[PDB]
Amino acid sequence: SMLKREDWYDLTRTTNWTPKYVTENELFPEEMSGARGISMEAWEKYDEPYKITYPEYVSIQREKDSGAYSIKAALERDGFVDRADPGWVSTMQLHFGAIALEEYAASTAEARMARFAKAPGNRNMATFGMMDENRHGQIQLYFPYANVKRSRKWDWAHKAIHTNEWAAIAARSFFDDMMMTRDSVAVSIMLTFAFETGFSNMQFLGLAADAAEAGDHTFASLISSIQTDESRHAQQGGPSLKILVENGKKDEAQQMVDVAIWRSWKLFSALTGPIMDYYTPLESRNQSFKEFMLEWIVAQFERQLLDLGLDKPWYWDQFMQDLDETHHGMHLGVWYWRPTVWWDPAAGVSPEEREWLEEKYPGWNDTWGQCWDVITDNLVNGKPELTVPETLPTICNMCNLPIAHTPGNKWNVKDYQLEYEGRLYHFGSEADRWCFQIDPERYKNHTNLVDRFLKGEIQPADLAGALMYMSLEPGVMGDDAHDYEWVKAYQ
Amino acid sequence: SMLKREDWYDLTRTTNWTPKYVTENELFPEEMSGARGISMEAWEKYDEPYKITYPEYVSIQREKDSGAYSIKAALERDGFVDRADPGWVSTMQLHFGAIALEEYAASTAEARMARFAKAPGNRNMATFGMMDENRHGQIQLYFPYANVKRSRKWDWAHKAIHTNEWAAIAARSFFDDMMMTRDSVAVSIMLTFAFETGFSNMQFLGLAADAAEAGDHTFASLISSIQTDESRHAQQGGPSLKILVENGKKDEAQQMVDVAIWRSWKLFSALTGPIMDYYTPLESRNQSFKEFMLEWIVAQFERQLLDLGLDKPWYWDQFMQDLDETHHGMHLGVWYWRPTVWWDPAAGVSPEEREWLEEKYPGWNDTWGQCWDVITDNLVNGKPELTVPETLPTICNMCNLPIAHTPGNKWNVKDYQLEYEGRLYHFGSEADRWCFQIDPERYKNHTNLVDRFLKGEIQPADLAGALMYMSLEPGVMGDDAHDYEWVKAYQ
Amino acid sequence: ATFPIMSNFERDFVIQLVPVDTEDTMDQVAEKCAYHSINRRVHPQPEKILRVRRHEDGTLFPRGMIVSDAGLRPTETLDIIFMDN
Amino acid sequence: ATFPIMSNFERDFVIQLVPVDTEDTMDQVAEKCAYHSINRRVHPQPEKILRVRRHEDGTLFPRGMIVSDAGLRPTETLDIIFMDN
Amino acid sequence: ALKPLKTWSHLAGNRRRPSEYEVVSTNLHYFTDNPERPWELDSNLPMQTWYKKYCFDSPLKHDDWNAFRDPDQLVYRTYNLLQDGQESYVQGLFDQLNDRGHDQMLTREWVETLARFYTPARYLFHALQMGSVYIHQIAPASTITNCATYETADHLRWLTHTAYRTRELANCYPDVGFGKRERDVWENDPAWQGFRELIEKALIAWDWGEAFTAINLVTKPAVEEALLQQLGSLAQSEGDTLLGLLAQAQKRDAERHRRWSSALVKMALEKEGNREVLQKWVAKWEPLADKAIEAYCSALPDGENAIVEAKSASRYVRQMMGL
Amino acid sequence: ALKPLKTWSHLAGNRRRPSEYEVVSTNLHYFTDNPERPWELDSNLPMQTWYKKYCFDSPLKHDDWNAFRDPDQLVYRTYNLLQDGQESYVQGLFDQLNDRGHDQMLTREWVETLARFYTPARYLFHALQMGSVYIHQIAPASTITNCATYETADHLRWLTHTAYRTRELANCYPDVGFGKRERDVWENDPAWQGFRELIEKALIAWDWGEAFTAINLVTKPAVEEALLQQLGSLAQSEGDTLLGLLAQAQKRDAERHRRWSSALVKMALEKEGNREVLQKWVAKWEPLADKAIEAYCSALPDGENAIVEAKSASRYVRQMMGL
Ligand SMILES: [Fe+3]
Ligand SMILES: [Fe+3]
Ligand SMILES: [Fe+3]
Ligand SMILES: [Fe+3]
Repeated sequence: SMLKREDWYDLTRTTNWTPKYVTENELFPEEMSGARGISMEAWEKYDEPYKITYPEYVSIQREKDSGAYSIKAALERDGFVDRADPGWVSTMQLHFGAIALEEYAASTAEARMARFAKAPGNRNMATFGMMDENRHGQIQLYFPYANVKRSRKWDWAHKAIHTNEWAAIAARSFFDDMMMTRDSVAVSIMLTFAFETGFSNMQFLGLAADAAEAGDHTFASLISSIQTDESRHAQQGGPSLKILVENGKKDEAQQMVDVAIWRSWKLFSALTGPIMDYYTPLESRNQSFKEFMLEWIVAQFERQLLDLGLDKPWYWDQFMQDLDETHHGMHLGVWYWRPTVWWDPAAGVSPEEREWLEEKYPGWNDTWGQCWDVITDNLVNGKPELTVPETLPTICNMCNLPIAHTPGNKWNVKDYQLEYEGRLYHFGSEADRWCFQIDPERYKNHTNLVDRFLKGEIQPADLAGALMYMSLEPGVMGDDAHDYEWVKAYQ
Repeated sequence: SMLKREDWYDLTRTTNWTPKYVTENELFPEEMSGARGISMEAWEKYDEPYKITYPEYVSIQREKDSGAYSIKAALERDGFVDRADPGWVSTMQLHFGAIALEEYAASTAEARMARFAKAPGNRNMATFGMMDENRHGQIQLYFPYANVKRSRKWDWAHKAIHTNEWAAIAARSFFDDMMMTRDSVAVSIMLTFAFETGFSNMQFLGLAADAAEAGDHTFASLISSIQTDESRHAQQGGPSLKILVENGKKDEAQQMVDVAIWRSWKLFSALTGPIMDYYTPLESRNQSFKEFMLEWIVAQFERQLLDLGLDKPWYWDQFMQDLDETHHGMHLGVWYWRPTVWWDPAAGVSPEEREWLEEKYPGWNDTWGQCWDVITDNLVNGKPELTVPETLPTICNMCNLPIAHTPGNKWNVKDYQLEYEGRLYHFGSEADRWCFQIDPERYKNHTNLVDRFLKGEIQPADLAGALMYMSLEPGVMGDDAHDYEWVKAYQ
Repeated sequence: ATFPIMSNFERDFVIQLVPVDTEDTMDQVAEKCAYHSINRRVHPQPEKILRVRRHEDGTLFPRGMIVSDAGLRPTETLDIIFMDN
Repeated sequence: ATFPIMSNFERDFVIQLVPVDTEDTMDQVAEKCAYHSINRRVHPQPEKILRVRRHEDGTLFPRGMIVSDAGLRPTETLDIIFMDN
Repeated sequence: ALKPLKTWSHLAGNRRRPSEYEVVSTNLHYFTDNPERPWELDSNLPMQTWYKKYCFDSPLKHDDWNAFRDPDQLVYRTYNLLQDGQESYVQGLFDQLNDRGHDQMLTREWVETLARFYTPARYLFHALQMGSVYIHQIAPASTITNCATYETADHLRWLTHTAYRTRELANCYPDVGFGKRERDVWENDPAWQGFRELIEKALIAWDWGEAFTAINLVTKPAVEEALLQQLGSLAQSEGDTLLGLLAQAQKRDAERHRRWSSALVKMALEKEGNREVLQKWVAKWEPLADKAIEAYCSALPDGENAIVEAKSASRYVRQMMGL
Repeated sequence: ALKPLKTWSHLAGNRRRPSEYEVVSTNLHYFTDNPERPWELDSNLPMQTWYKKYCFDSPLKHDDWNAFRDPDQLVYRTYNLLQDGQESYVQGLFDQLNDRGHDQMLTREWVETLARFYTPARYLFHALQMGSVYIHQIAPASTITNCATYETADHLRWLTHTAYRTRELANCYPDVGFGKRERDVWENDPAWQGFRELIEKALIAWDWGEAFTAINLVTKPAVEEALLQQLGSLAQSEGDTLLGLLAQAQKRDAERHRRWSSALVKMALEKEGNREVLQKWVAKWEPLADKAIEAYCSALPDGENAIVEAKSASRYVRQMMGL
């Protein structure tokens, strides 16, 4: 006969002991563990709510790969990717480039907690977490690899995070700050609670439904399988946050949460938002980016925060207002600067798309629509050269994204500048500037792509020079995803 | 360490012994074993060329189901079946009804060899063979079951072989004769060599390519997985045939082969032939039924027969000629008698289909085309009642299919009648009549559906009565698969 | 008087069960057979006369000879052919 | 004499890097900024005059005042707005 | 027009939505549709007569044999999940005890006991495989067939373990005659003749109900208690840890065969007269099983006690079914 | 325009078309792109300094650490295929020896030996798990990281076996203190203090190369020879067939960790000065391993011989790497 899990599970995490040949602070250096003056004994109250053991893991995860790799192999000769909507192809090329190496890099973020957390249950769940992200990095390399012969773009599944292309820099800036350069407890909060529980878990659910709506069952099955791993390791921040709140550290806990939710949101509104509102074909749009946010992300945070004895972040009302704006800016930025990304952006501003936009966001045509009006006229009138840039946009020193916001009849673009130790910094929001001022030595001598251009680091110091600096050449440089087909509706 | 398979494999089939408490003839009754005066020792020369052992079987077959059932589950919500070409839906409804319970019934045909073969290697391969057909029957019930709510037709996956509908009777007539009512050695020859090696192995390969061409990856993966099991048990007749030829029984071996290839062909030309030449949409047709036969079935038989010291069957030249004709008749029969089958037959005689038919079979329009001309005129002119029958076709007493052949300008329909013990029998070919005369007591008092109608067994003795006798009601009774859409091309 | 025959109609593709009467002439046998072929899958030939012959040996029956006198086996197969006479 | 500023052009959606010259007037700063916005994503307004103001405190610079005299930090953000004067 | 149903028509109105097991296993034999002419051919063929006599005319009777359900609910897919795990265990034992030189540590005496009492089972296990695969092809319902299907595959599993260990034993003790001698021991050694007579006779009991009783109710319990229970305990006490574990692993298959046999006997006892039909068959075959057990176990060390225990343990199987 | 390639750009021109292992494992760390500022933040943060000091400045040097290849070529998918089979074996042992009452047959003496020498390993095995997972996060190439990834998961596998058997032992011998006492034995029993000192010190060796050497070349061979080789043989001779088999099953993981460690040392010896760098680290840690082995094995029966064998077997691991 076999025991029941519950009868022996606790012994798997009864692993703390009182070191004697080295000190506690040597074995758990505070810069790696982040125990924050809370004792080993108080950290042992950590109790993960989703439990699992080694033999259950290897059996359940073996069956996941069997299923996902079988689907991929059965569908591979059909070549769906060669007849997919090109907004869909672009969605995948963006996804793989931005995420595959960061999933893999996460495994190290998990390894940080596995070694350095004082909470023994955290150390073992993060060992499974480390295994999960090893899987995610690998499978998200093996899948796009099937397409390398289809186009170079697919090489960016591996190459992107090794470049200085500006979207890659924004990705590392986010990930290195949440998960690679922080103590174990901070990683549990900032990555697993704020970002994985808070955004990516629901983002992968939507992405899998979108892939099946587009007729891509390989990718639907891939994303869907990866999503089922999330909660096993995403759960790790909740218990760390309860311990910090019970032991007189609610302010520190609050501050980590505030920073991580804001920084998550800026990356998410730049890369997911435009996908939902512009790349997915009109008749496949279940809901708007803003609707997705209100239904599946925002209430969930409020409920988590409430259950944890924490508050809504100071910027919550601004954040709500930004749902009508931020991603419309990042889309227009990426489309207008399209040769600077490694996928083809879909404009998404046909007459029917613009009426959808107007229903979903009253005022869009009066604001966003104005810039697209000018761009559309130039394309109708054979001046395509006025639809690509001859300078760099200003970049935020925190999120490393363009500083952009409402244009047209309700102009509202602002720069949250900061002078600090003799240098002038630019920030795209009040919260971005605040992440910097609460912790200036974490960010001070970082330079964004604009900083580098201005300092002489990009040579030749011109647009062709900046493209080479970003590893971008013709064949990978982006262009309009439908080859300007939608311009016909305007003549 | 583990042994290598080859070092111990022979001991798995070193299982014959010299009975003493019962006699050899009691333990292996000749009517079940068919040892044919060839000794136990001479039967031990049996040597299957594809070897496998219990632990290899359960591991390799576990992974097959993991893959097939995973594909099915990932694709099920997409509901491909609701937008498939209706010639494709019909192809699957026919497939499941005709085959699922015969696959299962096969397991018993395998069990017959597992118990009764004197060749110990045959007994163990047939134990795997029994397992294989258990799988095929089960998985070919589980797959169509997903569709029962879509329409009654899908209930016929289970129900068909429990009815007296005429196609089901033709199916049992074939299967009961090749595999359910014969001695072990005869089953190895007649089923595994003539029918599985000779037809169904290549038929499932083509069917899987057609399903993927139609965009049905669930069904492509199902058929494709089942096909990979075939050779493990299909191999069993070759060695039985070598033993019979080496031991003075080449004439008996020849005769079993001649019967089984002819009877296989009549079922195959009735159910597969029309599928390739009429149900699969024009632009998906890789090759013609006749081309399929010449490339993938006929040369393969000739090569097998040669390697075995056997001859081409006496009817081989006739059989070649029939490739231009037989299935065109069975199609026209099934479409004209469409309310008597449980799927919707696709006419397949649009102008573009008829030019394809004319390229593939020069003379088609001058022959087959004549009957379709009359039918098409009646549909154009609003006399649909002249396109459904008011009598029964004559049925062959051997294959239980309609007696049909070349019509129009090269009329060649013949009945191979036989008077025998006071009763008149009808046969659709010279080989059908010959299968009866070489073994009249195997068939004598069987009655076909026509015989039964004429004897008073079908009551009320009219067409409505015959439909109820066949378990057919509105909702399952067939009609034109495209709802006569193709009549528009003629006005 | 009802008697079953199998009709193999000229230029059709299939043999069919046709009940006839032991008192029918051959002309009346052909008309009962035509009903199941002419204008279904075979074009009329109004310049021709339908004749009945025993499928098995090719014996041509006269138009006016009746089923009763024809020496047929129940279910016997009959060719129904187009002739000038 | 080359000096970098960030241009926040009225009714555009984005702030852009615009090299200007320390000897440019504000009028000449606005023209260098317009090049990257007017007829790209913003409609001309020929009845209006482009003016330059310090983004941070809202200080309006006169048309004729030069970059040299304006007290700007390198990379300072400038609003380029449509006025009657 | 007929409306689509929620399940197969033959299961409509079950209240409970049918399991995978029901969906793929029920009501599949079609030879039982026409008891006067099972097969779609002439009604006087030998195989028509065989099924009329040995299936339809069996004195073991029920109005609805298709109602039978395996208590383990096995289908092909779950059979292979289950047995693939059990073989990872057994194949792991083989591999790791070989790595350890387990066979080199057996005494010469025990090696000789294996040649006599262990390896010639390849014949008895193959005979059971023929036995249960006959039950498959003559039983009256597909759910009864399938239990016999999977039991056959298990009997082949036991043959296969025995064949593999025979070759490893021959490699380690090339002078003993492992692999060469077993046919002569099965044919001529008095310790095997009780079993050899029992299984040769049981293999020509063609009536399905009698085949079920002779193979599953009488022969298997006797074979399993002698060769798995008694030889396995002996193995373990003699230092053969491989065989003590192998035998116990194979006994899990045998317990599953007993569960379905017990369910079938339960279903049969719903009908008056069947208990007696079964008891009469048991009484004809039991004395052959006693002889089998006496000849084999008496030749083992502590023979008389092995006989007493195998006899009562095999009787206990049938008594708990209410026989 | 750039033409599509047949593989990833970083593997173009390999002659051989890249395996799955190469496609998913190579050249994935990006902190090594900018040795002056590993992370995309201010260059003076603590974690920038940690990686500069403990990764880039290690005296164990190579121009292309990304060239390293696991000789077992493990990826996540094949890791779980492999370990799922090995756990079907071990979990099958647990289940079937429990069915047999294996723990009831141990002598009181041996039960007391388990409480002392077996179950407190949950601490030493978790310490190794922390040890190899530190190697993961500070090593210079993703293919080196991944070997440490899968080795960590194995160390957690050994902890998990030990936790499970601790509870079964407590159920069978509730008076012994299984599950309650192990922390006090690990902290205070002289037989554990050589190991406890070795692993506490090794766990603060932050330099990646020294972490590799202290955990994988010196500590693991000593832990594996004492607790798996010597305690397992003892277990088997004392009638504990479960632990004799468990230990040997865990030793297969340890042999795989030795294979990749040996490959890495081979790659390091391509570079002048590295053999000496490694030998110097070995010489600093070896005396702690000797003490560990002496304190633990001397307290076992036949202590002095267990010490002699564990010492030479653990030295032999390193000598065959050319150290
Ligand atoms: Fe992940
Ligand atoms: Fe994650
Ligand atoms: Fe099959
Ligand atoms: Fe088959």
